[PDB]
Amino acid sequence: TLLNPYFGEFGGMYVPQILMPALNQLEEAFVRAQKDPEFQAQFADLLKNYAGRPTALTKCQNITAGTRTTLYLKREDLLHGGAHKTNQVLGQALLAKRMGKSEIIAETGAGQHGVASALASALLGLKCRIYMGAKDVERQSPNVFRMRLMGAEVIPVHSGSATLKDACNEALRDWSGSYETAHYMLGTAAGPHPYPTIVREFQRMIGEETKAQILDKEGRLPDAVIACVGGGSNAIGMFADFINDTSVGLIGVEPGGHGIETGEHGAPLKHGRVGIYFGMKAPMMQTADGQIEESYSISAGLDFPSVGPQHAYLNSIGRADYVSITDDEALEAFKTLCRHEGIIPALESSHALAHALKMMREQPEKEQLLVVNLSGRGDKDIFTVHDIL
Amino acid sequence: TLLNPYFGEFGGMYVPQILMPALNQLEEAFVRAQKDPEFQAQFADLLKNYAGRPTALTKCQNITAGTRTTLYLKREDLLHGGAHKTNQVLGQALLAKRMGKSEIIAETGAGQHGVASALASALLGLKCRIYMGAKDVERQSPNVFRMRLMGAEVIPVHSGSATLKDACNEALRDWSGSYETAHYMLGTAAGPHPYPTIVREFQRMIGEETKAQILDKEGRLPDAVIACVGGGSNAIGMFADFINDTSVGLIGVEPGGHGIETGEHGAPLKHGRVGIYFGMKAPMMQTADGQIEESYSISAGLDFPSVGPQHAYLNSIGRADYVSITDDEALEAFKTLCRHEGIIPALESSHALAHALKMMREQPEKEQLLVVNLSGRGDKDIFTVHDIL
Amino acid sequence: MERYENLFAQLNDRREGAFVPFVTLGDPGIEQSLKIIDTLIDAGADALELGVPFSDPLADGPTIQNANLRAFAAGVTPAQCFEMLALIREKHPTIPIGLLMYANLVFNNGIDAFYARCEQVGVDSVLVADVPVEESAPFRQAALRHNIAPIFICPPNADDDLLRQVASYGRGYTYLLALPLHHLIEKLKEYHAAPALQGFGISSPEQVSAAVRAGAAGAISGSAIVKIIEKNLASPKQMLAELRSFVSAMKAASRA
Amino acid sequence: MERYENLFAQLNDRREGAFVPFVTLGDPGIEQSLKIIDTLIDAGADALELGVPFSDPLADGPTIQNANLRAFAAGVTPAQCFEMLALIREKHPTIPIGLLMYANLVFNNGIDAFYARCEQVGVDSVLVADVPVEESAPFRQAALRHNIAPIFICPPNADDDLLRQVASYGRGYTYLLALPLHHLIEKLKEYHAAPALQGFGISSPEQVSAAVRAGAAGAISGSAIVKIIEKNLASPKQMLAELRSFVSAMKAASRA
Ligand SMILES: *Cc1c(COP(=O)(O)O)cnc(C)c1O
Ligand SMILES: *Cc1c(COP(=O)(O)O)cnc(C)c1O
Ligand SMILES: [Cs+]
Ligand SMILES: [Cs+]
Ligand SMILES: [Cs+]
Ligand SMILES: [Cs+]
Repeated sequence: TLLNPYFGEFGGMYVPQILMPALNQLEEAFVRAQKDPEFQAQFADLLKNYAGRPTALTKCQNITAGTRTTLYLKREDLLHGGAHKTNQVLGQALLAKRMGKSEIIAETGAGQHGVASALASALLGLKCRIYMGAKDVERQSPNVFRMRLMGAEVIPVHSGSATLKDACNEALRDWSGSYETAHYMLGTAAGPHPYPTIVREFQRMIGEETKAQILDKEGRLPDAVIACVGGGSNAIGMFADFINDTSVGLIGVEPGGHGIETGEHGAPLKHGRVGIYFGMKAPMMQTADGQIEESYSISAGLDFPSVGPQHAYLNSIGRADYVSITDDEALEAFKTLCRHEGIIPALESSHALAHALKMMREQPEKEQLLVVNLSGRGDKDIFTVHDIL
Repeated sequence: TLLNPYFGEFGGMYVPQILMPALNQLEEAFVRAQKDPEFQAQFADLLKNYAGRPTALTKCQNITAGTRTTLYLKREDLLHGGAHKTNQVLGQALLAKRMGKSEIIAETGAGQHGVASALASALLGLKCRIYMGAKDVERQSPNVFRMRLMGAEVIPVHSGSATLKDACNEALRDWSGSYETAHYMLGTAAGPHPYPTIVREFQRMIGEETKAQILDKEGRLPDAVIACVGGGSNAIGMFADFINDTSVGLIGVEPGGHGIETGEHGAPLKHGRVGIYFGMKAPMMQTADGQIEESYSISAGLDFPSVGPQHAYLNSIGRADYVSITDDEALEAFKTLCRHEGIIPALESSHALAHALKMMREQPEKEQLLVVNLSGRGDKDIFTVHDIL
Repeated sequence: MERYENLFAQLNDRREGAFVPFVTLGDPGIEQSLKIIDTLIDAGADALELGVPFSDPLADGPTIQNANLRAFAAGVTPAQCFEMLALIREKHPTIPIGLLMYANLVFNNGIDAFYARCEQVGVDSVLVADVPVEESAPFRQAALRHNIAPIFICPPNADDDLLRQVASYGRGYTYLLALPLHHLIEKLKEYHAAPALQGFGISSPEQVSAAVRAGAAGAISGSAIVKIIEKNLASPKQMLAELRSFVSAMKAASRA
Repeated sequence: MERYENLFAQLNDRREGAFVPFVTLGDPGIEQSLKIIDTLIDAGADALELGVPFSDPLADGPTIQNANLRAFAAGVTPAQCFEMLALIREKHPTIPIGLLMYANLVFNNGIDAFYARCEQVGVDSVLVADVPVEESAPFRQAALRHNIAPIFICPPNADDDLLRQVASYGRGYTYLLALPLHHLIEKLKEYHAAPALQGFGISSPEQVSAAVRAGAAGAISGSAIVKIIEKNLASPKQMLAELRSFVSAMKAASRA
């Protein structure tokens, strides 16, 4: 391998022997790609011209009133696609193109990844099949249509629990055979190496911008940068360029669900033990005899039963801290952003925000510079917050 | 009056005598405002930092294949709010603030304006009441919630046909009495002066950017800039800075509806005669004895039965040409943008695009530089295109 | 134009202030309306203010707005309104008839052709509810040429430059609607405005003697008459019998 | 480890190639499974390859995937699997038993403690379906220390550096799955790999004599046995009677 598959003890390539030439060619190609000026500029031009980067950094005006907290939001909700999924998916279809591949395989639960693979493949003339679990397909009718529309082929999984877990496997089986024509487009900084390092280098510009934008605006590095942790790309996208700025904290929010004490939650990194699944050694949600179980969260795009290897590792050397937020703490931060700043945040990112609101309400005279990663808009969620409310 | 209420013969202040001091104070304030550096910079900072401006200018890659047409899209669909309504609404709430006003009155049909007044008022701490027609409120359940959420008071009109027409009147009656505390936030470049000149100066940056962006990219002014014409702000926003570049065409698309020959259409400027309504003298949809009728279009946000005074006037001195697009011509351009470039455009803006697709299909060897104003994203429309399809 | 000047002369010489009912032509039916106006008149109405049905009344409140809808549903058109106005004039030569209007219905057939058919059926004045004094001229010359008084609303927020303009441009009467009540009447008589008739909240006789005493030449009861018709929707004897007794009560309250 | 080496010796000295059935432990019930394995054995099975139920089989196809679900619904656990393996070993001392596994179930109680209980109930080899030769070492040392053969899959896309590694690290047999069929068998015997057993598409006797003739030491029938059990879901006499006749047909096809 050209690069290290391990972030401390976490990570690896724990895949069937047959997939290994695919992963090793993808590593070799990504190392070339990151070294080629041509690749960087084409990638940049799509981000800038098709997607809308730099995204904005908003200073919150009215949510921190009569506290000493300064909130900024990184506005990945104003990205083409209204969810940060767009910056890695462009960069990986460019890579498939640079590898001579003609198809894209992908899997989904909520829809946002499937839709973001479909919108990148339409844009670059690649054939695209999305694997989605029947439970998920039924629930995610608005996103199925949006995918079909853009020309993506949707195959309905409904084996195992018919969830993302199951969708993730079938897509790899397909990759075993298709791997020299097709490319599997993995949703997050998780799974077999090198998808942990690729999905970070293609979300890394979030950090790069938040930094120069806070430097332009405030003149000093932020104190903590909060971010939720579905499987880790948005979070590791924000953290990446701040990791060597020891003065800057990095808090990652995890789905507390109905409550840590209730089990229906998606908090593997702090309350679930290490295991081997989806080609990596990293913390996960499993029974006492190794059978992996489904996690849970109000945010569909936050319930996935493990976490990125490098997130599991930054927790171990104490460089980042991971905390939790329950469903009702997410709802309240949702209504508060709407009614106060006039931004409808995605329920996923409300978890990162609820945590920064708690930090300022609990210690009101602490002067502290915060930056939340607003990582998707909430249009998708106005029906669900309206089934609760 | 400090400014001219007339664009040739079109326009005026044809309002009850009681509203006139309100309009004359609003003119005096807007003239001050546009002259004050402080106002410009605060306005700019919101556009840049809260909304995401400049928006992108995308060179289309795959829709003009094997033709000599070059399509660019101005990406007002990547604006906070995913619809150009946002740049005038910020600028007019800043004006209310600069006038010492504390409330915002507004009216709506489809939702997009009501939502955009609510998100600006939440952001600036103004009380906000939206008047919306019951027919419209029932149909527009997803937008009602999004407004309520952000703290806007919604009053359901259901008198007259219970449409925008009716909503527009009740909101003014309220303004007659509230006008020294409240400010009426009129949806488009239409109605009594000065709302035609204000709503253009606050959408004018669309033109200003499209120009410098095409100059940066292509090195020469566009050949025609297409744009739909619901009531005229998006269109007049694009046209404004090109109007004195006689070489540049300006085509505005109007709702052909089910067909010009079928009456259920919203094409007042080319197939409906002049009249006096909503405080202006401009073309409109009325019966043979002056009773104004409802127009029609697949796009809710394109059916309004008149047009801006200055659009009626640029048609008369032959400076701009206005054309039509039927509902099925809008649908086909919708599916084509999705499946080809991977952008879900709003049904409103698909009318502007269908027209530029027709222009290139009809004369394939003509080399011509086009710019369509993509003016809203289509998330709102994926259920309606899915009731048809 | 003239019949107003005859009315105010007569009332002055007998210590009387005018009382004027408003009602919508065609409400709740054509037949109905003509009986309702002949009852208002014989009950004591000194002049009439009629409304023509129009789509959105930017200058009118909810009662008149659905009153227009009741006349629309009756199958009243512009044409049936001029036919009605002509027979009202045929049974009643002396009474002033004025019209509330909206500028699209005047403009729709040419401003001059509308003032032409007004003069030809006997209309004395026209108030066009949404044409402010500074958008007046085409409507104002055209009324004068066919000797129809242009009525203007003088509003509560009336600056002095307005007060000069209204007094210079209206005829018939000034429609009255900061500034002390009495102070407006004073300034208008100074500026030589036509008879200021108070129209704001005239619904109980106490206010008619109030308006008369203040120097207003009389009072226009807008919504009240319409409401009695609404209450009595399909109560026809009570519809007219209440109307009769109301107009004569209002009228009684102005002869001092 | 050893029992394999005894099997391949015996078969060689009597001109025979091994035939090995796969089946999932606990399918479609515990009781059922033990009767099914005693029938495979007496029908002619030279060795057994068993599957343990795991959640998502990243290395297995749909048949085995819902075969695992049938055993899950039976209320089979890890604990009931080791209990089953011990009694299978009690009635049958000589036959090799190997296990298909996924790395989370090995790792879950410590890699060494899993190889410890394997050795203690009589398991001869373990193939862990998703641990590639380059993530082998903890699993490989641990198997060797409790004298359990680590089985590796040698795949179609096998580069030469792999072929060296697999031959150096597996024991028991090589699981066979660009490169001419015969050419792989040659290179493995050159590199001194353990007996290459063909597992790709063995379902009709013609292929068993094909594999045997090619130099493969025998063949593993994966999905076929499972499918006969699926077809015969609740057809119990036909379930076993078809299984009996299939294994003996397959087996017959290897003694030349
Ligand atoms: C898909 C989703 C995520 C969850 O995963 P990450 O890997 O953390 O990025 C986060 N935010 C939004 C808004 C999403 O749609
Ligand atoms: C509200 C709407 C319009 C219609 O009116 P304009 O005045 O032309 O701007 C246009 N585009 C979109 C996408 C809208 O939502
Ligand atoms: Cs941007
Ligand atoms: Cs998680
Ligand atoms: Cs931007
Ligand atoms: Cs229109």
